[PDB]
Amino acid sequence: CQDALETAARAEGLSLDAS
Amino acid sequence: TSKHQHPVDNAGLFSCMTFSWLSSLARVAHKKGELSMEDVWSLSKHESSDVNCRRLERLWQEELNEVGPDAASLRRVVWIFCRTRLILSIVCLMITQLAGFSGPAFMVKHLLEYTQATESNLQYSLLLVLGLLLTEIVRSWSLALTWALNYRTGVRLRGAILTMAFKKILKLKNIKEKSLGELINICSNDGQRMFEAAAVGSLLAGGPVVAILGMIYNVIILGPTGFLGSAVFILFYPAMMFASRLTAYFRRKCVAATDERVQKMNEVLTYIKFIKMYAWVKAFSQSVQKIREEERRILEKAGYFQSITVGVAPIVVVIASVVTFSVHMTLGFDLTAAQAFTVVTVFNSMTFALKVTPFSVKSLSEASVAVDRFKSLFLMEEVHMIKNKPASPHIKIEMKNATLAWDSRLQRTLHSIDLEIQEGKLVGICGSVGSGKTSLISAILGQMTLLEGSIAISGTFAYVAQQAWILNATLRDNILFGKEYDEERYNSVLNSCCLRPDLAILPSSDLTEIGERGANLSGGQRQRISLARALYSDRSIYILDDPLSALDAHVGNHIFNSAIRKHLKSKTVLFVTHQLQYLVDCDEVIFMKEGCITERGTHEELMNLNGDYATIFNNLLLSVPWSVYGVYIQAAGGPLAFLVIMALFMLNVGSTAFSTWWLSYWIKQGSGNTTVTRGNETSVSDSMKDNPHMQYYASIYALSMAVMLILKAIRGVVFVKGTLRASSRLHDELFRRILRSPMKFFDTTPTGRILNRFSKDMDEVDVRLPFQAEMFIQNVILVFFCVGMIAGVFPWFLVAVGPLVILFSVLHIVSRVLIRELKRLDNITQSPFLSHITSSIQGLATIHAYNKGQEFLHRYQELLDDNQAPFFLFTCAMRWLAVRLDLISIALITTTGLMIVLMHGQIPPAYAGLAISYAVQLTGLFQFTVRLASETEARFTSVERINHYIKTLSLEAPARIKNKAPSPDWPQEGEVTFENAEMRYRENLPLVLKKVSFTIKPKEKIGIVGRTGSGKSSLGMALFRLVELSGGCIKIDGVRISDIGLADLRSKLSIIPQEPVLFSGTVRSNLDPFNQYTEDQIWDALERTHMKECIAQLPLKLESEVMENGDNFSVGERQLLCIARALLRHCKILILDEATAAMDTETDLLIQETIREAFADCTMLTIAHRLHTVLGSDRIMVLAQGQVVEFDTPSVLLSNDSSRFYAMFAAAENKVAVKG
Repeated sequence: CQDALETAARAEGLSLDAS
Repeated sequence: TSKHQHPVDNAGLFSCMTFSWLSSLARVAHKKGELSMEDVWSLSKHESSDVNCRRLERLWQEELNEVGPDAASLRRVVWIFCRTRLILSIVCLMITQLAGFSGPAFMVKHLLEYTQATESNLQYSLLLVLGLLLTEIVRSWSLALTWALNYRTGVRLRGAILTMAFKKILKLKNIKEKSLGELINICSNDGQRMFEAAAVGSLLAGGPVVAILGMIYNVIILGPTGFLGSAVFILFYPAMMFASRLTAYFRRKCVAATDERVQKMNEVLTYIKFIKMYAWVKAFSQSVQKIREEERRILEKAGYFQSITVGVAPIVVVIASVVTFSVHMTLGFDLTAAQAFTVVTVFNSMTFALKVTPFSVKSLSEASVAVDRFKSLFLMEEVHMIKNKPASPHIKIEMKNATLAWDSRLQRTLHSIDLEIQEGKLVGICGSVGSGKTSLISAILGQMTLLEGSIAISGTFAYVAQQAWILNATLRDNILFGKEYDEERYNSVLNSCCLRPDLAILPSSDLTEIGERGANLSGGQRQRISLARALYSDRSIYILDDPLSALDAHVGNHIFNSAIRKHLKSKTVLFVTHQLQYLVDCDEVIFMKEGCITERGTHEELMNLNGDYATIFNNLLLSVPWSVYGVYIQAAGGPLAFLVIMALFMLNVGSTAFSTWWLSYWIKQGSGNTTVTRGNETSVSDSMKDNPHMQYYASIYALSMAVMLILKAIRGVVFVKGTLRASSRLHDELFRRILRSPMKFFDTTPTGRILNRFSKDMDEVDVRLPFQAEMFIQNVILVFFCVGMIAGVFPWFLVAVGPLVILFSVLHIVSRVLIRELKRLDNITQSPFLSHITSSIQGLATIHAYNKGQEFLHRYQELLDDNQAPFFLFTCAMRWLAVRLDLISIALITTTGLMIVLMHGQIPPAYAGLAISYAVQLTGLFQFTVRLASETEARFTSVERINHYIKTLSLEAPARIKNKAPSPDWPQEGEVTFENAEMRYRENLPLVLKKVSFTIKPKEKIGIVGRTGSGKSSLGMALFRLVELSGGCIKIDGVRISDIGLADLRSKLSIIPQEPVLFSGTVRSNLDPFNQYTEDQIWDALERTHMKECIAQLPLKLESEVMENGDNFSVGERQLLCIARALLRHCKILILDEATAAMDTETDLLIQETIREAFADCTMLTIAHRLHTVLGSDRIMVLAQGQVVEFDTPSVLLSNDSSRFYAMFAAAENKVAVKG
């Protein structure tokens, strides 16, 4: 699903939605 | 989209690494308050779809012709595509990592070892602060440049690969080999995978290197004890990987639990009327409660592991520091403030980089999967188009003893085809199913392969498929199909296909938007529109495969005569049909039999030959307010739960802070004024190993680490429990209000909205809101603790902080009015893109037959660019905000360093090291804070919707009426009386019951028959009090049902619905979900309805699994089960409502006689429209638009010619007798 490690690196400049 | 040159093209290095063009756009957005699609800039020429697609296609073609299409690597091609820009990004990322390491390590080491000196030099300390500032600026701006390069690289890759995918898709032979959702996901999501892969993997190849640098530096500073801090990260990060795996494992089971709950909720909402009239609310409530509690347990486990893996970076730093320094000092080594806090700062930098890395690994894995899918797509077999021209221009289609085969390997279906078609000859194709007509059509189109012979062809094709692909556009746009407009020709075409009734029915027919498959149109209208498109297209050859099958015979023949025998007498038409009565007027007839040509010629010759064509010929003749947050807090347990959760959050972060402060305190103590012998003389020695109480400090350090871990665990458990309690309270209250609202709610509101509140609003709150809330609160408390530590060391740090708080607020406002208005523009331009993708994939055969494979590609490219511009601006705005918040953080660190150097001799070096460590820790926490605040705001919008429904729903009648229980034997008989019955479903609607009065004696079989809307469907509704009366009274045996409780009213009445209602579970659940009867009664009922043999034969007779709607029994079995359920209640009065729906004759007789004999001693209210079935009953009741005119025995009504019931009986007899 959505992790707190993926979100921390993805909230650095990417959108917060994998889908 | 409006620009001459994109501002990224006219931007220097400074603007590229600071994004000042997006600063101008942000200014515009903030001033206006919103953004429109005209305020954004068009795609640059460099990121345009066509040029990138050409580059990618060339690179792929070189790979194909060097290695071959069995050992080709699309990963290699994507590499070569991105190579130079990825190399530049890696160089910039190496610069970022080097600066990020050099700042803390060298700068903080020298800064803290200057504070340990005895003499003050003011021209060296300021140089150190300048170096720190410059290093922070360099790392921030180099990371910005890395992101700027990666964004453009990913956008170009996405555009190129999506354009290539659509190019390939538009020329696929086996359209149905891949799925349709798969083909959509190829052109929709895989491009996003490639973009994220490019950017975030380009980030990836910079992560572990600074970790190695930090490990080496820690070893250099300390000794063999730096490996202790090194091993902590090694043991720690696989642990968080395992935690992620466990969280995913549990969330996979939560998916099944949620699916079960949503399926049961759909059952509850779809058949709520049946549940109400059966008083079955409690059973479904209990079932949903059971599913909800099991789902809640799975959610608890998943949330526990999630919280385990939430905020570990300060935890990593503290664990590494505690292990390193405890084992350092218990072995007799020495330690100073500079060494220890340089090591802590290096730990912080390592945690930063390793926070970056893992999602990069994940993104590259998803990229590998997507590249595998793309390579699978690009190697599929392409469709061709026959180009071998014939000899004579007079010939338009010509084969010669050809034998063609399908492809699934070659599947032979055509053998020795000798076909010759001259211009102007209307040909018809005849045969049986599978004879090879569609095979011939596909071979002529170009989907088949040749084995022997030759195929000749000349001209262009129109195409009317058997499914009549309708284009997702206006009705006039999908009749032009890219052609120029002409008035008279369009009008003649429209009159030829009989579209005037269609033009009248539709509100804006000539301008109506039509769906991809057809939303407000019928099959015949679809055929007519496809035919109109074909005739307007004006091509040389027409392929009309069964164009008038679904169309009616009258209009079909009309169109045939008016157009095919009139318009296309001068063109070639390929008529394929199953109705062979149309070929009597055709010029040439073709019959196919088993793929071999047997007989053909003229109609009279076929009649004379008496062939198989003659045999079939004779056969056919015969932003949320504070109110939402307050509501959520109140659901969570009120102010006390919020205070407890906040207290535990502060306890966790303060345990980390206390660990760091205790390190600083232990270093500050020193030796504690102990004189020791160092030779021939004794003197005081300031070394931490000479402190007699050093083991005490080390023990408290280890205790600090353990207490921090314990507090983290407690915080996680309590937060998960509280958030799930809030969500469960919301769900329970919503369900309770739903199960107790009148049918007016369920009638004026679609079940889709209510399920959406249950399906995805509940899922959203449950999983998403606790996660984002936890991350946000952890980050905010960490920021507050860092600021508080630096301020407890330096209050003028607060003095400097104030203005930076103002700047942070301004930045948040500006970057929230901009990033949200670019998010919306991103997905507004995606809807046309997805619609075009679906419409194209659903009509590939028609597109290929019309040779319109380039116009659709051009439209795809236009929509892709329109989507790509705002998405690029969105990502660049993310990095714009990141750069500015990094500037704020750099200001904070520079202020801390300046205070450290301006207070030399007045602050202990340990406290200065603590302050500088927290100042460095402040890096990167602001972007996370802003983004998480926005995310939690969205989740609370979801909570707002849920609470709106919770506090909106109205109330039904109370379960028990104060008027009291009627009797312990009511009803004693079956006498029901009506008088002045007034009834209306809603307000301002016409009354359906207008002064209706009748009496029914017990045991009478009364069949209510009438016209649609006469009020026949309201007798059951008014008898069950689903809608309250507006006048008059209903009386049973002298008892007025207006004064009896709903439970006591519905508990003694039974009803057999029009369609059988069967819920998921077991037969026992669908027959007696309260377990009130004995086995003997159930089996007697089953044998009464002739069901004992069919049930006992099953291995689990009374426990057998029942599927949704009972799609494991035949229709007769389902009706028998429903009558058995009704019979199990033993009710004196029952309502049977027209149980005939496409039923076989003997089953109908069996069910009719079963109902006749089963309810012999019960009053029967048969609501049916089939007059022949109601004959033989006691009295016939006919309703006339809410009023009764005739009510007596059928014998005295059929004997009177003036009787209306006799008139409708005669009409029904004429309808049955005349077919004709």
